[PDB]
Amino acid sequence: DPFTGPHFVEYLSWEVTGECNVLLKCKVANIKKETHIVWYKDEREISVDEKHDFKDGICTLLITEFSKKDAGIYEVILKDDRGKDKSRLKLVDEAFKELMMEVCKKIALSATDLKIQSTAEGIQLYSFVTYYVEDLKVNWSHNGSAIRYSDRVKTGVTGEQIWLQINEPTPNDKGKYVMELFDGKTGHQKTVDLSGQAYDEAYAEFQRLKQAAIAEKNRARVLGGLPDVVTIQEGKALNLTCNVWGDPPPEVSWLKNEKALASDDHCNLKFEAGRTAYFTINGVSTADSGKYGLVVKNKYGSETSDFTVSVFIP
Amino acid sequence: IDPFTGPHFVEYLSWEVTGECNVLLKCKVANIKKETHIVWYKDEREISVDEKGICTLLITEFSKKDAGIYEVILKDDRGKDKSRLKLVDEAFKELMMEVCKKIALSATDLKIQSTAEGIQLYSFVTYYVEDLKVNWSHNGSAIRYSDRVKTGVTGEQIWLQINEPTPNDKGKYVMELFDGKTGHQKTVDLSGQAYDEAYAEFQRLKQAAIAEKNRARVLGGLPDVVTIQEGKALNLTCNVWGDPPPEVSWLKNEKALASDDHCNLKFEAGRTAYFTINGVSTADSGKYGLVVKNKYGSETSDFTVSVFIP
Amino acid sequence: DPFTGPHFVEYLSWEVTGECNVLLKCKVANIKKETHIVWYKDEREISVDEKHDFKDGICTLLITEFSKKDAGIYEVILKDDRGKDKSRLKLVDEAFKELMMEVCKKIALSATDLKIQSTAEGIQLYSFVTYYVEDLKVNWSHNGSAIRYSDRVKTGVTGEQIWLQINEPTPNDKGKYVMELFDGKTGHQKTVDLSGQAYDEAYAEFQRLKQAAIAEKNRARVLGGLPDVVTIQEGKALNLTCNVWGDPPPEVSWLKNEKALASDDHCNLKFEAGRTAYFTINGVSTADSGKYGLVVKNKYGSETSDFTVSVFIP
Amino acid sequence: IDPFTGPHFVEYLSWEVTGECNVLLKCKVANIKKETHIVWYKDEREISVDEKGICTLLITEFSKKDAGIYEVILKDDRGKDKSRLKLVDEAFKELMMEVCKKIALSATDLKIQSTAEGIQLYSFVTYYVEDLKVNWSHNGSAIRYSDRVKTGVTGEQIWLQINEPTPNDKGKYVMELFDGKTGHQKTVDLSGQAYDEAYAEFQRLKQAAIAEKNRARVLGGLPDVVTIQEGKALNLTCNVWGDPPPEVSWLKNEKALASDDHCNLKFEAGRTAYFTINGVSTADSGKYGLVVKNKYGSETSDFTVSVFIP
Repeated sequence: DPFTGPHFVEYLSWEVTGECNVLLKCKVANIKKETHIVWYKDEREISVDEKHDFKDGICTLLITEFSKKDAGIYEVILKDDRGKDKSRLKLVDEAFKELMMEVCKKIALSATDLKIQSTAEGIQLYSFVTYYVEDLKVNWSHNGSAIRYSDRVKTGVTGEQIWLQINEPTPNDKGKYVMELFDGKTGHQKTVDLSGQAYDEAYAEFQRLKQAAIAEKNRARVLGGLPDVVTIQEGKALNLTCNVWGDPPPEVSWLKNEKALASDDHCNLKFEAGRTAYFTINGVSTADSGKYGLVVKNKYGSETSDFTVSVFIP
Repeated sequence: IDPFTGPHFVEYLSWEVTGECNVLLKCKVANIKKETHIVWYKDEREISVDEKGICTLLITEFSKKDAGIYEVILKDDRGKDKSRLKLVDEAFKELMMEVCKKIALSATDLKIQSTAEGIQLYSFVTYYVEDLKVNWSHNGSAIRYSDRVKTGVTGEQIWLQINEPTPNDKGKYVMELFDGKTGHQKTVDLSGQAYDEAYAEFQRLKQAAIAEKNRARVLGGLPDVVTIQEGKALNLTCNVWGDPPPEVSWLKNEKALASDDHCNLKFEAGRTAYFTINGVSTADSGKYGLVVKNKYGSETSDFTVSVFIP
Repeated sequence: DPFTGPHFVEYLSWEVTGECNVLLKCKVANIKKETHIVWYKDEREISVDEKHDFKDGICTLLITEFSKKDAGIYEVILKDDRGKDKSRLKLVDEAFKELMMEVCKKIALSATDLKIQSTAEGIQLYSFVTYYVEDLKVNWSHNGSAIRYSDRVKTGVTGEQIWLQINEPTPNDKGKYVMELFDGKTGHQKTVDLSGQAYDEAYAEFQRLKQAAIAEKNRARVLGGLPDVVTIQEGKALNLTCNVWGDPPPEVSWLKNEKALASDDHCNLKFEAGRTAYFTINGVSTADSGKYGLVVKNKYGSETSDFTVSVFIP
Repeated sequence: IDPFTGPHFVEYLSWEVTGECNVLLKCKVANIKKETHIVWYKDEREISVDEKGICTLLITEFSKKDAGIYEVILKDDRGKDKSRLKLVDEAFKELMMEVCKKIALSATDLKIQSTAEGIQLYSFVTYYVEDLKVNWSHNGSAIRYSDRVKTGVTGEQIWLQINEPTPNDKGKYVMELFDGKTGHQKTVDLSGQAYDEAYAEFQRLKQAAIAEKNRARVLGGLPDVVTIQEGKALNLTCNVWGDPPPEVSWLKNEKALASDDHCNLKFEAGRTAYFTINGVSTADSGKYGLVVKNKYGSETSDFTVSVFIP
């Protein structure tokens, strides 16, 4: 401590870390309480937090989600009534390029071996990265050739997932699959073989999923509009309405007290477009009380809707 | 008695008109034995009383059908005797006008009555009208019967229907009952204070009937309480009616509630209200109310949505 | 037809028939319409129906449920203004006795072979008669000896059923069983052998019935007092009460929304004497809505009671 | 400024009483530099304002605790200077009575107020009472404070509570505020038309409070609608309350219904009503009603039994 004014001991630098963040660093010395430590991106100040505290000895600032944005010129400016010292560190063309391709190695190294997983769309080829795409151009090889990209087989990425998909796989689609993660200078590969065993077993649950999923879409279904209990004064009239759906249009059927129920002039059921069932009583008498159910069903499934008309005599 | 000399007819078949215009066939028989038969005959065909000088036959609600020849025959093993009461043509034309005499000669004083439709004159015959001549005259003049002024007679009662009465319908109406060459009649003067009240009322019942027939009523379709589990959708409806067609509004807890996109109310062609919550939350539970009204009156239909959480 | 006055052609007599009724009869001749046919028991007139009709030729009157009551002196009296004829037929001591023992033969002849049937009380020995006991004294033989009557083995009759019962049968009770129907002069027998096969199989369903019937008596049981749905304004308090029973006293358990429910200060359950469960909410809040169940159970059985507190906010 | 001559105190620590009885510690400093420190001290211990000739320290809700010795020290590298404001013993006995002077000298005119419990006199001090001498005198006489006549002071407010007032409590009350050798007081005459209204009301609130506390209320236990299937048995209950204990009755559809053996009502110890249908038929469904009432008031609890057939 003098005075002559604070000063750096180590100048600005960068390293990569853990979840592939760029951490900047520098050591500083000769630091009064009342000293100022302030960072700047492109002369525009980074207004994170307090510039009225410090001790020793290292000074960091962490860049997150790092990418082309966090490029440009960074500087840490130490000051206080005694003096000022700048340490400037510059991240642009051919400085930055060195950095990007430097993150990716670390990204690329965290790339869980290629694994096989099927979905209702096809079979799918994914590897995990810890963690994340950027300027890490990406490529795939089926048996030593590029892959012609289509609507049946696509590539893509998702958060920390790198995937190849394969809608409507078939035997022609078995073979050797490889990943080319390209940082800028180097390349990196990871592989897997979609064949026999594994495959027969993926195309297995694939089929499963699709059949079940086609099914869980057009199964008949009561959408809503009945209550669970209605309670009505004897003699009054009653209108319930209930929307259904299915594809094919469904067959509705009514049930009072667990046996079938006939439409009729006094207890009239309608059905329409295969969209709307219409329960209706032109004067609820005690004998019209009990427990009703509506039951839609088509080829992919059934489903019922259960209500209770209880009645009181005024 | 004594064999022989067959049971005699001391007096032959004569009649009379007794009580509520019942005809009585009378006769006085003698020398009867408990082994004697008493049969009655209308136009050669057996009429049975109970089980066969006090023999009688009662004719109820006398008419043109009860006409024909009557005989009451008396016979056993000792002797047979016949009497006849012949009733066709002239001898019957005098029976009708005599059963009528008794009729006309007994009907309450004309009375006035207002109906929802008009003004009514009427008399009660403690008897029957079958083919009795009707005379309704207005001010000493035959009444022009139209689609406004009808006369008639319905079960025990005669009348004159004066639909939509003006004061022009005011005056001395007559009701002549005509039985042969005889005329017993009943008059009554529609004027002044009598009418002041009659017409007075008649209007009340009219205006009032107009209303109890167009005041917007709520027809039917709503429950009194629905219970639904949180999250499902509810679909009540309810037909209304009025003339002029009513205007509807709703309320959720005594406070007027307007339609949204979530709890939707509609109302089409003025005869149906659709109430439609769309994913009933607890918030949507409550005491709802549907009020229709028009110029003639109003009405509210209430229900309560309750909800449990599953 | 004269006249000299009606008269009998055959005098009063009796025969037995079908469902062992005594029918009386007689032929009559010379009958005007207006004639009188009237029957009398002990000079006291039988006032059945019309005495002002007749033709030819037979005249009957049927005694039903026949027994010691319908004894005494019967007479048919024809009259009308011409004359009178009586035919008298007398049914007392040694006339009647002849009749009683005469019905029974016909009763006894209709006696469906002895059959084996077990109940929850024991095994039971019954034969059917078409149809009915009276002065037909009845007796039983187990292996050629009278049967000592007790509280474990009783005799009896029921409408048209003649039975021997056998509470708590055991092997000592197998053997030859025979029926002695005794009219007055003769005797009649019908038999069956409670042994091996049949028996092992009766004592079978016997055991069944008793176990199941002991059970269907002390199984726990909700007797009543809950509704199926209650609907209450938010904030209000709620008292439900529900009586149960079992022997042994039962264990009650509550369930809200299909999992267990804890008594507590705000949702307090009691139970008492093993007779009365006590559901209670000191301010029903929406979160107290849902579907509850009460479930009593002891060693012989379970049983639940299901209700729903739905709530509306004023 | 200019090295050296350390930042000087032109005027030493003096005080004043400003605003809502806040005390101000004043001083006039000179020759300060932006590199100068300004620390405040109460009894040798650091008090921190914000972040260290206009220096000030605010004392909120002044009391006996804010007592002790004060110092405000000025120092940098050029020179250090101290001032002291000593506050213990006599010098502090004059601060209390001066903060009090400002207090007493500003309170609204006595006002009168009726509570459900009695009659209230009160004044609002736009300030604070900590240890301020209270003088309530009734007719120029010290008031005998008992279990009926309390004095006191609650947050910003002074008062005199006259429970169950008679006219004997009528007269010229005094409220002397005593700050040292000074006395500012407030009088007010409880008599005549002022009292006529005050007491007037006080009773209303009393009688009325008696009632809203014993009128038979229905406590809780009944549903608003029960639904049960035909034939099962129903067991509602409901605790009530009142003083004198209420009498209960029931109704089934606006018509008073009496207990039977089938649909049984009981009511024991006057705090619980048991309603108990025993095999609910359709006939037993309906709109039931439980009415309790006593001399102070009444209440009804409604519910509806509805039934379906299974």
